[PDB]
Amino acid sequence: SANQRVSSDFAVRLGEELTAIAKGTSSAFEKRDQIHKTAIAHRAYIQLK
Amino acid sequence: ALKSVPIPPRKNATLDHITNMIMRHGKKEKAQTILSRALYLVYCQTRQDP
Amino acid sequence: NENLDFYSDFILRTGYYLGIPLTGPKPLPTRRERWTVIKSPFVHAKSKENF
Amino acid sequence: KSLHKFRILARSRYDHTTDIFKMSSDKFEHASQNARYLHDILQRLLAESKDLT
Amino acid sequence: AKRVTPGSLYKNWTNTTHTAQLQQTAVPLALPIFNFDDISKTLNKVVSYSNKQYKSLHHLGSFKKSQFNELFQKPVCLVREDATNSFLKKLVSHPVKKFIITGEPGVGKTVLLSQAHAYAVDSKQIIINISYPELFLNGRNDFSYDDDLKLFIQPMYLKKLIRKILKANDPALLKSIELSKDYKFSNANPKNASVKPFVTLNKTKNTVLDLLSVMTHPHNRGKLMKAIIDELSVQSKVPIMFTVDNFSKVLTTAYSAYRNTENKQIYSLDLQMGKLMMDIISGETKFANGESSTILAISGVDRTNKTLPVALGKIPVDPYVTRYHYEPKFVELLQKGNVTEFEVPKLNKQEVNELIDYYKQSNVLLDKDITGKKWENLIDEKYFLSGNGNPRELLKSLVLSHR
Amino acid sequence: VVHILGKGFKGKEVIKIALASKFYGIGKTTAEKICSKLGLYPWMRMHQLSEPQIMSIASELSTMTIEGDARAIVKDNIALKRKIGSYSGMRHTLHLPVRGQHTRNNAKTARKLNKIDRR
Amino acid sequence: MNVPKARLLKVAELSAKIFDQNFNPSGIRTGSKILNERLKGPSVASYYGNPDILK
Amino acid sequence: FVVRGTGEILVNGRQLNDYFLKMKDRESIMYPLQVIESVGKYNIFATTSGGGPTGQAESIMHAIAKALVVFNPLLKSRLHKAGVLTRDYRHVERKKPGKKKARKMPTWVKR
RNA sequence: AAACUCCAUAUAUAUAAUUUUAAUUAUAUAUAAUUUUAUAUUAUUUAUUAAUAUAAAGAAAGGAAUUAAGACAAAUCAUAAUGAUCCUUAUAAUAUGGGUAAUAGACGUGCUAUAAUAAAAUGAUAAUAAAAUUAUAUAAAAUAUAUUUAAUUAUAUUUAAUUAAUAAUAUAAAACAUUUUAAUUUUUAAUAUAUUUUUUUAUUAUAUAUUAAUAUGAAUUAUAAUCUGAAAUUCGAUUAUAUGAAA
Ligand SMILES: Nc1nc2c(ncn2[C@@H]2O[C@H](COP(=O)(O)OP(=O)(O)OP(=O)(O)O)[C@@H](O)[C@H]2O)c(=O)[nH]1
Ligand SMILES: [Mg+2]
Ligand SMILES: [Mg+2]
Ligand SMILES: [Mg+2]
Ligand SMILES: [Mg+2]
Ligand SMILES: [Mg+2]
Ligand SMILES: [Mg+2]
Ligand SMILES: [Mg+2]
Ligand SMILES: [Mg+2]
Ligand SMILES: [Mg+2]
Ligand SMILES: [Mg+2]
Ligand SMILES: [Mg+2]
Ligand SMILES: [Mg+2]
Ligand SMILES: [Mg+2]
Ligand SMILES: [Mg+2]
Ligand SMILES: [Mg+2]
Ligand SMILES: [Mg+2]
Ligand SMILES: [Mg+2]
Ligand SMILES: [Mg+2]
Ligand SMILES: [Mg+2]
Ligand SMILES: [Mg+2]
Ligand SMILES: [Mg+2]
Repeated sequence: SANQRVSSDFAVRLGEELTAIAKGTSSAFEKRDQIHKTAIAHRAYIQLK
Repeated sequence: ALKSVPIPPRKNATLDHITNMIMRHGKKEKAQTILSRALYLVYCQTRQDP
Repeated sequence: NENLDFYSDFILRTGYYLGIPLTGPKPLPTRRERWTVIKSPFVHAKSKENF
Repeated sequence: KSLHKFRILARSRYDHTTDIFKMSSDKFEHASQNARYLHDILQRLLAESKDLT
Repeated sequence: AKRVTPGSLYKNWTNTTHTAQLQQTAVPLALPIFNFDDISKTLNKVVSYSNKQYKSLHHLGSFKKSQFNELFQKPVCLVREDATNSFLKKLVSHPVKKFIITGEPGVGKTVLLSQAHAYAVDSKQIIINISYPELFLNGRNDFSYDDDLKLFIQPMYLKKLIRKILKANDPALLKSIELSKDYKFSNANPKNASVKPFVTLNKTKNTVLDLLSVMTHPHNRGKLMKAIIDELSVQSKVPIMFTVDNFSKVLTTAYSAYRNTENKQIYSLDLQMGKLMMDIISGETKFANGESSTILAISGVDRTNKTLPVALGKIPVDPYVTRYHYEPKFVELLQKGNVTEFEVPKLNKQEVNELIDYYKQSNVLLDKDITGKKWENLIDEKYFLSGNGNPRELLKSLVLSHR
Repeated sequence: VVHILGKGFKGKEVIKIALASKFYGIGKTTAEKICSKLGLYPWMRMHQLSEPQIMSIASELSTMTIEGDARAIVKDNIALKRKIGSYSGMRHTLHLPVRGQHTRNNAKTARKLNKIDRR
Repeated sequence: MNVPKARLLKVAELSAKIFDQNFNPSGIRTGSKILNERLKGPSVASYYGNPDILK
Repeated sequence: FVVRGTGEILVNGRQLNDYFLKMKDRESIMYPLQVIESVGKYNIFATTSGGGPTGQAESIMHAIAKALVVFNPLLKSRLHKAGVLTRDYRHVERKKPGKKKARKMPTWVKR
């Protein structure tokens, strides 16, 4: 996500993304929810093994 | 006196991991500078510990 | 090293009985020469040996 | 003055740090010849150094 | 496409932090105001500059990038007896008043220069500051040859410099100085210059303020600069403090990046800026006011050679050293000016304590240092980690050492 | 856009680099000499040229071997080699390496570029 | 390099005469290296050993 | 050479910041003096030689840990559990004869 | 098989007049670990025990060599040697040139690139290594040259010292600091502006194009010099001024 920014130095762009995340503003959360919804969509196949 | 005090931590674990992920070709100072530079920025913009 | 040390010891004894002050055998650094060669006679360059 | 002239004529053969003149010769095929050659060169340098005219 | 929105950070880190207004979020801490006449009360204690000092210093360029200033709402300094008080006492008492500030990289030479500027501002003085001499040595500014002056003129650099001198010094003193002789400059005003070809200044009727406010054509800006220096040199009312930072750059690059019509490098002293700087240092200009002083500072970002140490008498003269590493002309020009050396010493334990304390009050420390660590241990460890009192390294360890 | 001898230049690029790039026959050193001779500071841009300055650059740059002249010299040298009947001329004709390189492998760029009418 | 070149070259050729050494101030190609090179013939010739070994 | 005093250090006669640019090297050097809370009670005079900066810094730290035992011998365990009293045997391993830089091989072609 | 073995590791003794220095070293002998002890939680043949963790005593953690018997009628008669067969004015021996370097296609290995978590300049009380080489030698410092004051780079001039813990090859380089960097209008400069001054803000100019080769990239080639050699065309290596593909 930090590689979608205009600056030429990745320290600046990493800092910008981290600041945005600190305020709960970025698209990476949707990926987390998608993985968890997928895990739920696969409830019953977990086994003690 | 030194009994009750725990051993000070070797080194921060999450920061070491993040640096190692950024680090490449054996260039760790470059990675640490990048991360420390970014953390310095986020503090300056949020004034909260990074 | 065995012959070197034995002879050295002899040199010190000969010097002393002759009245010559001698400091003694100082271990100067050894020199290691190294060569490499393929073990096989004709063609197995993958197998090499160090001398 | 002669010492300064000697030191500056030795060029790379003199080291001011320890003040040791240094010179070797192996052009001639025996040690006796090389020793005489070195002695003569030292005399030649000394003679020129002492000549401040 | 536009790419960069009006509000966005696009420069590299150093320029981003330097110019992003990151100090807006800083808490407005209250500190005592810098004042040399009250040094007894502000000693060994962090202070903030006065408002007029802040204005003048910003117009002089005493605050540079890579100084961590953006951490705080405004730049602040610590009054170090060994560095600030001692230097200013030497400056006032010493009769020659010609110093070069030296010290290890990051020790705080620039800060000391800015403190000297603050003293000058509050002591009713005029300050001419060359913050970055590289700007007239790097070949990114225009240049022309003035046969009347027999020197190469850099109109862009001049224009900026006179602008800075006008906007940094208080108008009261510039008005208080009247011209000692007449001047007649070409007119370049956007509107008036159509009618008036030339502009004349007359004795005891116009001041140096009007001389600084005049606008001429580029080929004559060197004439204006020479007039300004001569006017401030002859006048004996106000003292003049000529300051140059990163002077090691000047001492190292004897030859600039400018090439004349024969594709030969233009010696620095063939330039006007280098020449007037060296004339002031060597005493040829000979300012009339007694309190007028010249303070120089070196920077670690610039290479080192045998020029300055020989000039300062630290090492003898070896005449077989190549010109790239030893410039005899600059050595004798420095020695002739009786420029003395002042070495900025490293912080001691108590100074580190005060600085870190103030950092704590400003909420710029990590919770690992604060929430948990003993103060004594913290101070000692930082004192260790900062090379025994290097302020930059101390700041780096506190806020730029996330590891 | 600054036009010099029919060459289009953006307004942002330095004179020395742009001159060395667009013109066939003048490199880094020749461009530096040209700019220094006419008194343009090293890192001057094409925007800041005045009409007299553009004219001087065009005039002074036209007293030395032009793009066409230099190309003619190269082509003439190849023609000399081929007419003499030398080995090198034969390689030029056949689109093959001329500096003793191996043809068993590679030799692609020689085939693509070596010819009697080399640019 | 403040000292004039004339003095330096005066020291140079004086030392050259003293130490029996060539002096070529102009740097012309004297070909001295050709003559001063050592003769390696004796060593190259005995590469295959003594031919007079008893048989 | 560790002698009691204040937290002053010198490497090869130079300052710590001049000799060791990386702050991690300084942190490693200071760790022994931190395991035991005595960072501002000893004077260090390091005289490292050989290798690169990290090897020098880590050899200094190991030597400091060894030297601190003489001052308070019943502090050995705390240092041993901190791992500063163990010598790091890790070192470059020899380039193997038939392959590239040790433990790496040229590409293997099935056919 | 393992172990003994070698490199490396920790310690002890010995040697060295600490000018062969570095003693923070070198190399001879020896010791050390294929670690021990304790506790608990486990499954078990019931501590007449294994793995799980803890604790405390330790400097204690690696690599190299050695790859059996048989099989592949695997490779080698071009390292060398022999059996059988074949040539003996030629299939044996010498010299001058050429070839092994040819190029449609294909193929296995690598080197160099396709730019901003990456390239370029500079960094003289010269940041910081190891292992090797120098009687068929290594070659410093200083000089002239290209080339400007100098530095860097490459030749030429001349050989300092050393045949080596002594002098030379040889100031390691990345690292780190500063400056720059097209695509990029995210830039420059003309004015004002100013408590961001190596810098911000307002107006004008900074054009012509788009999936693109740059100030990426160095392939191909023109010319002039230089090194080795008796000889550089087939067919060698460097430097400079131009060239500047593909990607
Ligand atoms: N508060 C405070 N900070 C200081 C002082 N002196 C130095 N610093 C800080 O130390 C760092 C370096 O200060 P500079 O003045 O740039 O140091 P310098 O030695 O002149 O720097 P170079 O020219 O780069 O060698 C910055 O972070 C300064 O803010 C001081 O007296 N007070
Ligand atoms: Mg500074
Ligand atoms: Mg061109
Ligand atoms: Mg390796
Ligand atoms: Mg010693
Ligand atoms: Mg075995
Ligand atoms: Mg077998
Ligand atoms: Mg079987
Ligand atoms: Mg077969
Ligand atoms: Mg055969
Ligand atoms: Mg045979
Ligand atoms: Mg035959
Ligand atoms: Mg072949
Ligand atoms: Mg292979
Ligand atoms: Mg790149
Ligand atoms: Mg060594
Ligand atoms: Mg060794
Ligand atoms: Mg040399
Ligand atoms: Mg270096
Ligand atoms: Mg293309
Ligand atoms: Mg290029
Ligand atoms: Mg080229």
